[PDB]
Amino acid sequence: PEVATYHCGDNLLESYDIFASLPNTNAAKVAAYCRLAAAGGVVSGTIQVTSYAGRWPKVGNSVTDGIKFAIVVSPPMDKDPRSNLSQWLGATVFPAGATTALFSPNPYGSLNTITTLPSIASDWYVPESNLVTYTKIHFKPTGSQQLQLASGELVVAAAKSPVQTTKYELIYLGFTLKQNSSGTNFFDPNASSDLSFLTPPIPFTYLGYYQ
Amino acid sequence: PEVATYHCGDNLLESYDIFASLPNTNAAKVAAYCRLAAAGGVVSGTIQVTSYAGRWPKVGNSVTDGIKFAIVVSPPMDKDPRSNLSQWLGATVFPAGATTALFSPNPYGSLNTITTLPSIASDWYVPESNLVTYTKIHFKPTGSQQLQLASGELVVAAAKSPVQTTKYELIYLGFTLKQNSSGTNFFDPNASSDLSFLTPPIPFTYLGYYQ
Amino acid sequence: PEVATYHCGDNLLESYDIFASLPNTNAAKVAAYCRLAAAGGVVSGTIQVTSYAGRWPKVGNSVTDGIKFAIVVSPPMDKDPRSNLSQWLGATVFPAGATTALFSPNPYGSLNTITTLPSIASDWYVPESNLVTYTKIHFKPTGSQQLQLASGELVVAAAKSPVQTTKYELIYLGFTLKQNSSGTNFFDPNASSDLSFLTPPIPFTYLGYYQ
Repeated sequence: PEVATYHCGDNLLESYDIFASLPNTNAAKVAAYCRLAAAGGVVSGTIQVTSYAGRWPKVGNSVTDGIKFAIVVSPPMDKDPRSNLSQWLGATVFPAGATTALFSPNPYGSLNTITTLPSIASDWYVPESNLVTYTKIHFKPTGSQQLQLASGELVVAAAKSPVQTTKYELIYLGFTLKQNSSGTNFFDPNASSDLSFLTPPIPFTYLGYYQ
Repeated sequence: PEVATYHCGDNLLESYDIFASLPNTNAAKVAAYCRLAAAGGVVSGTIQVTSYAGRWPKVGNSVTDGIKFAIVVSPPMDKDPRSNLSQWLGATVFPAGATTALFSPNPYGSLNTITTLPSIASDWYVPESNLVTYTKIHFKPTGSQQLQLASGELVVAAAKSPVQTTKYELIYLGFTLKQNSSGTNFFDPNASSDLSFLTPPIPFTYLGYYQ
Repeated sequence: PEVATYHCGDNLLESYDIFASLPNTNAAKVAAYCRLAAAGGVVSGTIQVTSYAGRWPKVGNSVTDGIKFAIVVSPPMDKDPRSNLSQWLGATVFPAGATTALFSPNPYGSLNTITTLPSIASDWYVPESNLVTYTKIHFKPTGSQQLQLASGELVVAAAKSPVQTTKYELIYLGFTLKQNSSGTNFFDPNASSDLSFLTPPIPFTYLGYYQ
């Protein structure tokens, strides 16, 4: 197809289905929506993610450490179900029947630049310094006023997991949200459970499959 | 339409028609051209802007403060004329009859991430620290040699104004140009009126409307 | 054409045909691959590059200075052969017969923002500070472990060379790869000749020709 699209998650961002991996063998559920558009072998899209303190583990200091978490967008999960590391409920491809391969990072591009994720499909956070390669986007998230969120960074990395049955590449999306020094600790067990962060749809571009 | 385009402004950058809001209640006229391409609900485009010191307020010091201004791209101005905060002299859509909705920031993504602009249509500058969310783009503009222009940042934020009659989202483009320390002050009342800056066409991507 | 594509180079990154220009009248051969997709007058694409120390100059310090080089993508080389500063073996456009003009930076945009490269076909590196305008993209390359490659910047600038026979605009790609402070010096005369670096496919967006 000339233009193909892919989407997954909840565009209303009220259903907290999506498994995010967090630093130091932690995890949290988020709500997230990803939309991708592939044309000519190049893919641009967006990712948007929200979550609230009630869902988050109570270790570290968010003000000094950042609010850090990752999700995996897994185009080949329709043929490679164990690739679904973030436990998306489903994904939609237009035109119907178009190959999800259009949305995997390019096979030639990914050779020697891909990150192999830790096996445990419930502990695959990879710190930016350990990602093999990435593209970095700068944005500003919003959230509860006492969090004093100032800025964020998204890294976009080609990835695979040994749990997979195919060679199709996945998309690792690592987030770091940064607060001003006056912000409250999102990780404090006494923090209000309803404190939340919410990103805009953050854009990215990558090379996909094509002939 | 599989691919739709939107454009507005003067690609010759000779008509100083466009209203830019500036910090601390100020404003300035600029020349500008925006071109957007929507495919699969994702829009990629460019903005390019130029002005000169004769159009600019003469307060402060550009070397220390930066040269900062904001313009609004308003796709729904065809159905919401009050949304034309930057006073564009129309826009052109291809294919003819395609809806300008395609170019508004997505309503699902914009919910809780949109910035509501100051209500007077002649003073709606928002400092980056007060935008709700944005994507940030890094670039370098050119201009008169003596300004020693070195770099630039563009924030792209979904925005709305209470003056609007429709619920369609706008695009707030906030610019900060940075000079080397030895550059001359753009804001000096005795500086030459012909001193000028000119951005490249700076690219950006965002989530539009789709079915 | 509604969507058009352009590619050049070796997607296997095994053929070191491509001429990269380096600071201080140096040069190095690299293997590289570029893919571009044009829709609506807006072009998105990627560049990916690899090389090894045996091929690089043996003065300076890469840890202090960075690994800096430039590649030119030259869409009009089908009708302006002297424009092929990076000595690509050729390029491929789809649909067949589509003009390579689609992939040249926009002429109205390129006025007064374009960099005029040095007049020498084998010596056209321009430091970031001396580029007229650009957009900057943040990524992370990989390479030999001992280099400790940490990050990279790509600057994308519209360019022309005095050696050209046409007015069709070229794309200057300037790279800076950044190492941690304990990495080995890629330029040390006694560096292992096999030390290498490899970027991901780094995406960029620009305005092309359109009607």
